[PDB]
Amino acid sequence: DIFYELSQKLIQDLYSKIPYFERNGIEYFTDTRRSSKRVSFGANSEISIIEATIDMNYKVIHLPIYNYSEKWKKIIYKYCILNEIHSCTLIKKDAFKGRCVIAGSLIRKDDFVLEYKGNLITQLNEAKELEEKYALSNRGCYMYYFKANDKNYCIDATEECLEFGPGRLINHSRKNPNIITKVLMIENTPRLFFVSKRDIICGEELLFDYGDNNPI
Repeated sequence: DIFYELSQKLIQDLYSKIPYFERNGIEYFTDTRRSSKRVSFGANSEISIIEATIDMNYKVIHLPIYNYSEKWKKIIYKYCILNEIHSCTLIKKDAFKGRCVIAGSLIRKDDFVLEYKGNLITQLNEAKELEEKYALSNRGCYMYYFKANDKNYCIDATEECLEFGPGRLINHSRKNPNIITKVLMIENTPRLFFVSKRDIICGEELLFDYGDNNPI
């Protein structure tokens, strides 16, 4: 499916960051032109911390950010969302656990992991009808209902579009999740993303508790 094409994009991403991992003694998994969108930061005085925090050549979060204030984590998250920075992940298939998403290298606590990408649905009667259609067709359904900015939304990531990334494939755990969600309103549109709850080591599966009913 896209499962194989996505797995290759992720492997290629990993390959592009190896020189940076090796220079910095960071464990990773084994088995010319440049710019930033003006909308991805605020005042020009934010630029210094961003360029020190994120390596723009390899698109990695170079410095820890769990020590940054709320203001400055938001600045970093916003920047990663809009310039497509993400943690290094990989997909594994298996006869036992099915598909899963693992860390391709260390994910420090509070790092931006991945955006939960899909089609954003703002009318909930459209979402419920979509839900019924997927069930009737015996298709799976990767939909994420949430509340942000006092409004109800749904992100439908069911279509197998490479652009959605591997966020939608993360398995569920209430007992042992290692990521949580956050939302940033950017240009009037909620953007839903995962951040790590702690250091996630290389090879370790990403897990999320999909049952949290509270607002984000």
